[PDB]
Amino acid sequence: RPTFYRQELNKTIWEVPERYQNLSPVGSGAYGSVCAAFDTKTGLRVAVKKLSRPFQSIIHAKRTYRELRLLKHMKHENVIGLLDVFTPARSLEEFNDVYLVTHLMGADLNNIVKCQKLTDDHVQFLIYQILRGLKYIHSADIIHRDLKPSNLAVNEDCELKILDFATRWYRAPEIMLNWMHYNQTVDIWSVGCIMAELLTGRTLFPGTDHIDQLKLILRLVGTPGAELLKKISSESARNYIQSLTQMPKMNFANVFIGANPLAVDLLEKMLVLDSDKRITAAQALAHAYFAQYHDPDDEPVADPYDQSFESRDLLIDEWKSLTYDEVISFVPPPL
Ligand SMILES: c1ccc2cc(-c3nnc(N4CCNCC4)cc3-c3ccncc3)ccc2c1
Ligand SMILES: Fc1ccc(-c2n[nH]cc2-c2ccncc2)cc1
Ligand SMILES: Fc1ccc(-c2n[nH]cc2-c2ccncc2)cc1
Ligand SMILES: [Zn+2]
Repeated sequence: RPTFYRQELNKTIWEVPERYQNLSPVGSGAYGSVCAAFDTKTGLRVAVKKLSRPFQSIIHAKRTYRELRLLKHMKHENVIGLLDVFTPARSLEEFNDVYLVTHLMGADLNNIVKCQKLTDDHVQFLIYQILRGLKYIHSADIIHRDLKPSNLAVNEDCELKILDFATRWYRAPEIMLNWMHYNQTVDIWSVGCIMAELLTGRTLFPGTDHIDQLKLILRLVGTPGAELLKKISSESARNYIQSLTQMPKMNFANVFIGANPLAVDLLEKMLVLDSDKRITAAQALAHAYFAQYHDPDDEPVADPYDQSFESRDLLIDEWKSLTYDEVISFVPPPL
């Protein structure tokens, strides 16, 4: 067991092993509070996330367990990973705080797109990295569900990592419509929206609400065709969709004029209304647009990920204990 030391900063209290020094707040949302630190064992600057109210309800405790299970499984250069996880508690009985440690990342893709216009070559590398990480995530039968620029960490090297594995601007239309059975291609839709924004410097679908969001989408990709309509089981959604005035599919070559024609072709394959027809992450990596980065031997898949716990109905204390088990059993990656 390490030696811990206590400290208060930004109201929130932090008790961390002495190996982590020079803590300074970096940014806090609803998830938790993040500090940048200097890791004396490795010499790296790290980000330390303290979970907030990790066991406030069965919802929180299950979420805490799910987060820790995911983070311990992710081992990929383009997916945020765990350098360390610790709790100051010496026993399950006092266990109530959970800290996570990862490499410090400078910015997110939102601060980069908003701070400068990116050349077509930068878009290639950035989107390539997203797709490489997405192929790994999807190979484990995991859907991100909330891909957007502020969820993509990037450093001054332009190396990118997916995090969290208006948000509505990037959600697939079938979600906008409440389809109960969306698949992993919902993430491909988000990547298309992100890629369009990097090329044009403007949000592709800046909807003011879910209804306007869908209107904007159909304006570009067109109203559903007969084959897609045959696939909608919700009688109210089918009724609503058919009641809409019919819109044609726009020519992206005109909408994204001046953009790389290879980029335009890939956008066409990602921003397809019928999710059955969207390009997968693996297929997208092989697209000519990424010829200068694509390496079929260096685009790995993930080990099987057991998600069975998701359908389990347990007490807060059992989720708490299972989270504790996962904290204790952690093995740090190879230095
Ligand atoms: C272990 C595992 C995952 C972790 C995730 C975060 C984190 N979460 N959200 C972050 N946001 C980015 C901005 N909008 C979405 C939330 C950033 C970051 C982070 C990561 C690395 N450098 C700096 C900041 C921070 C620490 C982590 C430790
Ligand atoms: F207006 C739309 C927009 C998107 C879809 C859609 N795309 N992929 C799958 C669906 C879908 C939506 C609702 N129910 C079944 C399937 C269907 C209609
Ligand atoms: F998700 C849905 C579900 C139902 C509808 C709908 N069916 N008929 C009319 C509407 C509708 C709902 C909200 N705003 C305009 C029109 C629209 C979206
Ligand atoms: Zn809550």
